[PDB]
Formats: sequence, structure tokens, C-alpha cells
Amino acid sequence: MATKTSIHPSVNELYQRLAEDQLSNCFDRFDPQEKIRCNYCELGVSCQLCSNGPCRINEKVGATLGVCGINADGMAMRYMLLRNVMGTSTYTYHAYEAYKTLKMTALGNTPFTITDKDKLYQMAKDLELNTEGKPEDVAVRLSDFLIWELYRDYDEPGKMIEVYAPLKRKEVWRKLGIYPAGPLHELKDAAASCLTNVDGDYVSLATKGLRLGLSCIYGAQIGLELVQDILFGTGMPHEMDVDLGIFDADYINIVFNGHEPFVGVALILAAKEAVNQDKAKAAGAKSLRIYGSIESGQEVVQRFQKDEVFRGLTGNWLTIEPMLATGAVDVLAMDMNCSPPNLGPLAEKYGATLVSVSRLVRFPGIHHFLDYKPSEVREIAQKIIDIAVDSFKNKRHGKITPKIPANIQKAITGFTPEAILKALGGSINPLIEVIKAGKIKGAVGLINCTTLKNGPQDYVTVNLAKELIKRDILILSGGCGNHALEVAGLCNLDAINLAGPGLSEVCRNLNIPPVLSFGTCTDTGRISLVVTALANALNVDTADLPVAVTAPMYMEQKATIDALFALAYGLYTHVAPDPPVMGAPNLVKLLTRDLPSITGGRIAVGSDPVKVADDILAHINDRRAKLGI
Amino acid sequence: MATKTSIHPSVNELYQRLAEDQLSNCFDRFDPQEKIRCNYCELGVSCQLCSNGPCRINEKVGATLGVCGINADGMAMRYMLLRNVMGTSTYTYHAYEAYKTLKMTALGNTPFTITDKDKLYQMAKDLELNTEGKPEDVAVRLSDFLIWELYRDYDEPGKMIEVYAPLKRKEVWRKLGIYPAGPLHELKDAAASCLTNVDGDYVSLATKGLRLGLSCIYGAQIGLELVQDILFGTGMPHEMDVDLGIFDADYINIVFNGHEPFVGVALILAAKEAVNQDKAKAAGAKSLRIYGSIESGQEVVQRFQKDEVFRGLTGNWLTIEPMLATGAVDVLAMDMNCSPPNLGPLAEKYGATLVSVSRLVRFPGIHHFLDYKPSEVREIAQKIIDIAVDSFKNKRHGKITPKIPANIQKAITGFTPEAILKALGGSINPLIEVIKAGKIKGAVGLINCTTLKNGPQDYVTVNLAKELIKRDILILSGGCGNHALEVAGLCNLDAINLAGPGLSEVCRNLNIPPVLSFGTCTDTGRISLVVTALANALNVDTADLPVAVTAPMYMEQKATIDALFALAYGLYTHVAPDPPVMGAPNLVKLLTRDLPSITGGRIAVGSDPVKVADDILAHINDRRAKLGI
Ligand code: SF4
Ligand code: SF4
Ligand code: SF3
Ligand code: SF3
Ligand code: FES
Repeated sequence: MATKTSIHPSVNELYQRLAEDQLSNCFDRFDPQEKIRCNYCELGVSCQLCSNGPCRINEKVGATLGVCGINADGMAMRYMLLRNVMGTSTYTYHAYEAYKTLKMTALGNTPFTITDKDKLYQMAKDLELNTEGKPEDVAVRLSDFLIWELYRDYDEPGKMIEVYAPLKRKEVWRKLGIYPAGPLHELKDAAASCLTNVDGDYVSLATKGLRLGLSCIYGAQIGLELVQDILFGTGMPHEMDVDLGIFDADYINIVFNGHEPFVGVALILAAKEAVNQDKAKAAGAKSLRIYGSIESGQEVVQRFQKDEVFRGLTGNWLTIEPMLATGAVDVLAMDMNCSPPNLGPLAEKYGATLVSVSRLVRFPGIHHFLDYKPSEVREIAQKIIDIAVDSFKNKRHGKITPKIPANIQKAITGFTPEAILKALGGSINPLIEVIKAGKIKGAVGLINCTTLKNGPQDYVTVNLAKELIKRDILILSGGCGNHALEVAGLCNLDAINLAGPGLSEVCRNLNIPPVLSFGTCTDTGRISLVVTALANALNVDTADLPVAVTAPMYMEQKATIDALFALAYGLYTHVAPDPPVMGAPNLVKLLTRDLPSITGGRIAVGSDPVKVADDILAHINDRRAKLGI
Repeated sequence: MATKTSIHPSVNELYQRLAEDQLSNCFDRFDPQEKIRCNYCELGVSCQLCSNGPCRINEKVGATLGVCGINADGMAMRYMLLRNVMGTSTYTYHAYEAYKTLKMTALGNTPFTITDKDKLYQMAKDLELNTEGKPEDVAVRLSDFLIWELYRDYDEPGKMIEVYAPLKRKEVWRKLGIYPAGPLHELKDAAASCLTNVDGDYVSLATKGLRLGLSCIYGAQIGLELVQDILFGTGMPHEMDVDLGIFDADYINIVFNGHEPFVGVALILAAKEAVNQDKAKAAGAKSLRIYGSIESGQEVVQRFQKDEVFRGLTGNWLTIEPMLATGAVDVLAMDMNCSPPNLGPLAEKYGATLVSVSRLVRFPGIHHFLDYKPSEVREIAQKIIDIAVDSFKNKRHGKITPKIPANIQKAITGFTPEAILKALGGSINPLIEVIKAGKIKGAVGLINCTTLKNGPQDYVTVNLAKELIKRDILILSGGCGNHALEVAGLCNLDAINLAGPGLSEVCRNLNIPPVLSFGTCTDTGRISLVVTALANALNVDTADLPVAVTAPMYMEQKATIDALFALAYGLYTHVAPDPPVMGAPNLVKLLTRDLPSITGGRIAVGSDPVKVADDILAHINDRRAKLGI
């Protein structure tokens, strides 16, 4: 088959239905694009930023510079920076909504509550906030402080970066001048820098990308994930069902899909009400069930158990079109990316109702717009259930043939820094000891999307993960790439049998899988808390540790902002497919060869899972040698 | 040669020097790009936003949608929105710095003062601020309030838009749901919407563009321009020297260049110190002179007189490279766009020193980096003078042959709303009356850059302006296109005789030119105050007025954000060259044909000055007919 589909049998089966039904889909749409690809854009040496364009760099024809005078290196890095403004904006958007949700929850106006009060008070103490009064007071103070971190300008020092970053990184960041403003000012400054005839210096633009990455993790991601733990609990390991076989066509099936989990949690709470289960049964369904999709789904499976109501996680963004082709979905409730913009015709064919629950998400053919507001989420969840009941009765039941694949996989979800510490007996020391002894050679943060650019859905990701664990490298996974490993079976105890001799021994002793599900790409900051704890306990810099990062099927700039963060944080950072930079030779040299002498990190490239794994292991072994282990 | 150069003889003379010196320059760089132009990018039907790309729409090869599913209309509007995030970010950056500068001025930490106290107190009254205490206290309160408007979220109502927009527009915006957040949140929301698989609906994306334009004018531009008036005075009409013959090579010559005028004002104040003039003369110069370039220069000529120190405005951004070829510049101090990124080799050849005075501005070969802070601007200005004196002694004097063109033109600069009222005898009535009677058919806001895309520098702008005034249409001008009209002689009293029968006679009686210099593209908000004043005086909506906007040689998205504002504000808005949208037929239909029934405005296109002027006049005459005049 010359069309890239998927490594997953469930997805390939449902692709067959999309193709038989003659519906457009991402897999088929790749092929016409292959007829007319632009290699200037592939290489990052085109520009569309002003009316003297569109420009291309081609020295052979005399087009050495753009009309404005920018060279290839500035051109490529500037467009990378501009796109990374989008990535940072999404994390900043989510953080602000989390903080407003916490405040409105403390004031009594949401269906949520303050669940992890211990985390609330410890965070407040770490940040030197006033902890007098009641938990609701402390929660308002924390929300206002974390909003201040979003809003702080380039000249007001941050506190999150001081609390949560490792000691030896701080001196590097000071030396390089990359301590950022709050993410709102940083992303505005980055966008302004990208306007024509402003910043045309590839080194400066790269520096601004590193700053933007730091602003995203310390100024948005860590705060938002800890606030979500305060609201919904801190994840601990538990068994979850994943893949598209979790659907049963005789129930009313509501799927929540995006990155922000607030609507999903409100849906689970509303679906547990007897009145709503009775509604479903009166409509001819066995009962009402809620399912998670993509990153919003992953946020929930990190913190919530499967039960008779909440059924598990469907898969990553390339599973959404196949999921509709099951003919089992009643409402797909969409809160952020990825909500692909041609779902309308598929929802129509398969008898599903599309509901946007964010002012960000719009595309042709959406049935309902219920933009999120914390004080409205209770009513939003109820209206979604009402829509789903009507949709089941009048659109799907008795009209649509279901075609649900048989595949269901088990994954242990809910790893957090706290869960790792508990699994090790309350101290990081046993992990240090198994690393020093060579049982685990090192650890990889797999923080990733999925894409079709460099293979069938999830091919590189799953095979790279298999190659890493065979080499006794423990994986901490987040993002659509985490969903892939869960569906592939790498996140359960059976997967110990795929690990090498040292890692399989540790996994059996600790009773954990060789791939630890840490959640979403938004959990890059949270994974950094584990690496920071390692660095601080060893009194070594992050750039000295036997670790690496990989985003091996990256798609969008949530992944690349996390990669820029990883570079600033001093790490070997593998990215595939190539970012659009390879036509800019001095930028390539900076990112791949010179950064180890600047931040400590570097970009690595390639899509062959075996070579990528070998190169990661070589870097880990080089770090090990310098540590004497 | 066949190379597009300029309509201005001074620029053509200096281009010859650049070409004979075999130095790269915008004019020559256009020709290689012409060999390899991408028609997909020209039409807005390419996309580089995720790794499944680069994508193209070409139905003839089966490429109907991008891999993700987006159609041509969503693709084109999304990239327009993303680029307009840059435009909004620059205005928001500038506003924030203006507000911090006013605050630090009130606290006594700058070389500036509160010049227009009347305006300070009038704003405080209009915005219902506390006026107790001293003017400095009120200035701090106004600065904090305007910062709040920058930071307001989508769900908190604004006050600037209530005060400074007319009643019928506010009702239209309310009905359409396009009242925006403050510009920081609005630009973050727009950027997040552009991430792959978020907002792929061209109608939604266009709506977001309109919102972004409103947020920019009411949330940043009006506040920043009125704060700059509070600091540096409200412009009134006065004679100014323009074009490149203002240079004299026997003086130490410092040129400030960008959009933010703070460093330029500080330089003028420092150069007026006798000790600094003594330093210049001891170095062998006749004395020390300051000159303005592009939009920062225009802000200064709006509010300051020509004297023995400050000498006038050089021209717009396509004049910067020619200006260096005079061999007369000692320092070029650069604060924002446009600072073209290949000036380094030109500065080296002609013996000029380049100084960046903004963290936004970086490019290869810059000699000194003096990032602006209000509390450091006195030291920055003095350091620049020190650098200039040394550069004159060591790089230029006795080494570089000057080639200064003879051309100097006179322009009347400093028109403001207040200046118009004064010229009319204290009220707007006389202008309304001569419009009603048909002497002046209507008015156009020319808010423009310059570019080479649709002609030699300033060709379309100047010829369009001549055709408009011949048709008895008064022009209020801002931006690089304003600089073009000043240099071409349309902004002095001789230009009265280029106007048609009715407008020439009104201008002769009022002793004003037919093109009124209103400053920068940043003064779109200020122009809207005049258009709003006309709406109220007539008791009609802005969409009913005999007015239009043109950006006839647009370059970057400061101009396009002003055009998006104009559309939201209900106006016929001509833009040339074509924005990168014309491959998206439904988007084109929305912008050019359906918007009149939505906001009242519409996009018009074309670069033929006669046809464009005829079309503007036809619109104005249609509006007149519906008003009964
Ligand atoms: S910014 Fe420079 S390289 Fe990009 S389109 Fe404009 S002239 Fe060309
Ligand atoms: S966002 Fe869609 S159209 Fe753009 S590059 Fe990605 S797949 Fe292609
Ligand atoms: Fe948070 S990872 Fe990047 S692709 Fe869109 S849901 Fe996936
Ligand atoms: Fe403010 S107008 Fe747009 S082009 Fe850059 S200086 Fe000119
Ligand atoms: S698609 Fe236009 S330059 Fe690549």
C-alpha cells in the first residue's frame, strides 16, 4: 500500500470504511499534496511575511536574500519563531482558563471543588503566599499569583522559575540573557520581532525561541498542571482501557476532545446523575457513557478511574476521523486542537453531532457552539447530554450501522512525579542507584504528536520506543505520542517482556511498565520536575545527565515549543520529521553543533527508529562516561 | 536598467550610487525574486503551519484540501490572521512602552515632562478617573488605566471603546459579537486559533481579524497616541523640511529611525546642550544635528519645529538604504521596523555607525545595542552622541565622499483633530457644510506603507492622491505613504492648485493643503476620531459617511491591521497590492461583496490610480446620494 495509514489495526480497519464510503480523510489527502510539494517551504527558505514577497532563497538564480535583505538563516528561524508564538499562545490560553476556573471554583460557581488541598497549601508556601484564612482564600491568592506570572513584563523577576528550575540551569540562563518575561509579554515580543524589518538575526531569533520555551514551561505549564491537580487530584497509577474497541453502540456515547479537561470533568459528573441515565434509557439506549479523546482525554485518564460511566481514552488526533467512522459517537465535544476542520461531512455520514466548547474551535458544519466559561460549565455539560440523547434517538439509533474494531488495550496511566517517588519508597535515591549501576542506562522524555509526514500514524514513535526500552532506557511519555504507546501496549506490565535485561529487572522489582505515562505535551513542565529532581540530588547540571528528549512524529508547535524548552534546559533533543530549517546552513550548525557550548543541548534528527535509538544511547553513554558510571 | 526604483529623483540618484558601488539593495533584490515567484503563496493557497505540509490547494491535481482538511478559504484567512498578530503585537508593544514612559516621566525618572496637561485632564474626565492631587498623580492613574485596557480579557467590558466610538457602531459591534478583549488577550486568542486543527472556518477567522483590528485601535493606538501628545504636545500645523537634501556633510548627523519616538526626543534634548555642541565642534564638525527617518521621524515632525538642531524628515523605509549612500550619516539609531536587515555592509561602505535602541531590532553588523528603558533614555541619548562624535572623527570625516541630492521639499506637518477644528474657527461645522454643499465630495484616510510590489517606490500612492484631490476628495494621510506625499509636494500650499474646483477653493480659503499630514499608521485611531466626529455631527453611522480608506502600497501588517479596523468600522477600504487571499473565492466574496451587509465596509483592490480613484469617488457619491447631499 502506497498510502500511509497507521501502525494500529483498529485505525486501518476504520480507514477501510472511510475509503469505501468515499469520504475525504487525512490519509488520502496526503497523496495529492505529494504531487506538487514545495521544496523551498520544506527547507524553510521561503517567506510570505510582506507584500514584497513571496520570497525564496536561491543563490543559483541570484536570489541570495529576500527583497528586504534577510538571509536564509534569519528567514527560517523567524518563521519558526512566529509559528512557535501559536504554540505558546495555546498553553497561555489554557493556563489562564485554569486559573480563572480555580478562582471561580473557590467562589462556589462551578461543579468542581478543591480536591488536593495539600498541594494548594504546599505550592502557596513554596511561593511565599499568605496562607491565612480558608482554602478558598488561598486558592484565590494562588490563582491571582499565577495570573501575575502570565502577565509579568521582561523587567519584573519571576518566582515560578526560581522555585521549579534546577540550580545549575539558573546560572546558564543568566549568562545567556534568556530569563523570560511572562508568556503573554514574551509571545507578544516574539511576534513583534517577526514583523518585516525588525529582527532579522538568526542568532537573536533563536535566542528568542529559547526564551519563549522557558516562558511557556515556567510561566504557564507548571502552574496550569498543578492547578488542575488541585482541582481534580494528583494522578496515581491505575489501569485504563484504550483504543477504539472501548465503544459499545447500544449506549449513548459522548466523547470529549481537545487539551482542556474542564468540560470533560463536568460531563462525567453530569452523566453520573440518575436523571441523565434514565433519560438515556428512555431513549432506547442501555445507558449513557463518556469517553476521552486526545489530550483532554489523557488529562482525565491520568486522574480518574474507569467505571460504568467513564470508559477510557480513544487515541490521538489521527484517530478522530476513524473514530467517527465507527458509527458509535453521539456527540463529539471539542475544546481545542486537534479538532480537524473537515469533520463536518463525516459527522453527517455517520450520524454524530459536533459541539464546539471553545471560542477557539470553529470549522464548517458544527451543530452547536457552547463556548466555555467556568460559571456556565454545569449547564454546558447538561446541554451536551440533552443534545446527545436527541442525536441518538433521531440521528444514529436504527439508522447508522456501527463498525467498532475489536481492539482494546490496557495501559497504566497516571504517572506523576509524586507517583514515581511513592514507587521508589519516598526518595529518588533508588532510581539514582539503578542508573549508576547501569541497570537503567538513562531516561528519555518522549513528548510528541503524531503526523503522516514521516510514516504511517505512530510508526516511528512506537518502534523508537521499542528500540529504546530494548537498550535499557526508561521512557517518560506525554502527548499524542503517549496515547500511541498506550494503544500499542507499551504501558502495561506485559511490556516488561520487551525491555532489555537491566530495565526489565527494575520494572519487575518496582512493579511498573518500561514506559511511564506522564500525560500530555502540557506535562513537559511536569516531566522537568523529575529531571530537575535528579539534577538537584546529584548536584549535576541537567546537561550532564544521562537523559534525552524525543518528539519523533512532531506535528504542531506545542511540540516544538517543548523542544525549544528542552534545548534551553540543556538536553539532547531529537525531532522528526525535520523542522523547516534545513536550507539554512548557519542555523543548522547553531542548533545541531554549536548549542552544546551555549545551552548544553542540541537538536538531533532522523526517522529511522534504530538509528535514532542508537544515537540517543550514544549520547547517554557519553554523559555516563563523563559522570564515571 | 529595468529595475523598479522610485518616483523621487533623490532616491533614484542615490540608487545609482548603491548600484555603482555594487552593494545589495531592495531595488536590485526584487529582480531575482521575480524569476522564481510562487503563485500559490501569491494567492494565499499555500500553508506551512504543520509537519504534514507544506500544503497547496490545486483542484486540478486533486489537492482540494490540506492534509488536515482545511479548505482554501480557511487557509488564506488563517495565515492573514497570524501575520496580523504581528501587526497588533507591534502596536501593543509600543502602547505598553508609552504607558511606562508616561508613568516614569510622572515619577521624575526621564528627561521628558507633562506637556499637554489639558489633554491629560480631559482623558481622565472622559474615562472617569480620579483627578485628586497633582498632574503627575493623574498621569500615573491614566497610565495604569491604559495598561488595564491592554490586559483586559474577553469577558470584561472596555471603556476606551465606549468613550471613543460612536453610538451606532457600538450597536453594530454588539449585535455582531465583535467587541474584543484587550489587545494582549485578543492577539493571544488569534494566534491560538491559527494553530493547526483549531479554527479552520474562514468566516470565524475573518471575524477574529475584525475583532483584532478593533482591539488594536481602541485598546492600544488611541491611548498610545494621546499619551504621546501628553508627553510631547499635540501637533499643530507648521512648515517642515523633507527629502534627502536636508543633510549637510559638515555636521555630525544623527538619524533616528523606527516607530517609537522616545529616543529621538531624548536625542534632540541632549543635542541642545551647549556642552554637546562644543564636543561636536572640537571634533571638527560645524555642529551637531538630529534628523528623523520613517515613522519615528514623522511622530517628531508632527509635534516639533525645525531648528538649528532638528532638521526634518528624510523619507519612508525604501529611503533608508539610499540615505546611507549619502555618506553623510554618523549614527542611524533604530527603534523598530523598518530597520532592513542588510544595512550592515552599507554602513561599512559609507562610514555610518548603526545603533539598535530596541530589543526587537537585531540584524547582522550592528555596532551597538542600547535597549530602551524610560529611566535610561537620558544615558542612551548621551551615549549615542558620544558614539556619533567618535564615528565622525574615525570613520567619516576626511574619508567618505558625500553625495547629497539637492532635493528639499516643504510640507505642512502636524495636523491633528485639534488642528482641524482650529483651522475651521473652533468647530467642525464649516467642513460639514462645505461637504454637504458639494464643494468637497468626501474624505479619504490614506494609511499606507510603501512597497515595490505594485510599482516603483511611492508611484501608486502619489498618483492616487493626485487623482483623489482632483476629484474634490480631501485626504488625511498617515504612514510611509504620508511621507511619500510630503516629499512629492502634496502637503504644502502650492498643492492647493492640484485639487479640483471645489476642494482647491475650500483649501485656498482655509489656507490648508489638500492633503493633511496626520502622521503615522499608528494614527489610524486618531483619524477615526475625525471620522467619528463627522458621524456625530451628521447623526449617522460611520458606514453612511462619504469617506473611504486606502492603503495603496501596503507592505506589512501594521497597515493591514488598520485595514481590518477600517472594515469593522464600516468603511470602504482599498488595499494594494492584493493581500494574499485572491485564490480563496469564498473569502474574497465575504471581504469584497458580503461585508457591506454585515459591517458596512468592504475591501477594494487595484493599482491603477485613475480606476482606484474613480471607484472611491463612486462609493463616496453613493453614500452622498443616500444622505440626500
Ligand atoms: S519579509 Fe523580506 S523575505 Fe519575507 S516576503 Fe517580505 S521582502 Fe520577502
Ligand atoms: S495546517 Fe493543514 S494545510 Fe497547513 S501544513 Fe498542516 S496539514 Fe497542511
Ligand atoms: Fe498535546 S499533542 Fe500535538 S497533535 Fe494535536 S492533539 Fe496532539
Ligand atoms: Fe507605520 S508604515 Fe508600514 S512600512 Fe515600515 S516604516 Fe512604514
Ligand atoms: S508554497 Fe509558495 S514558496 Fe513554498
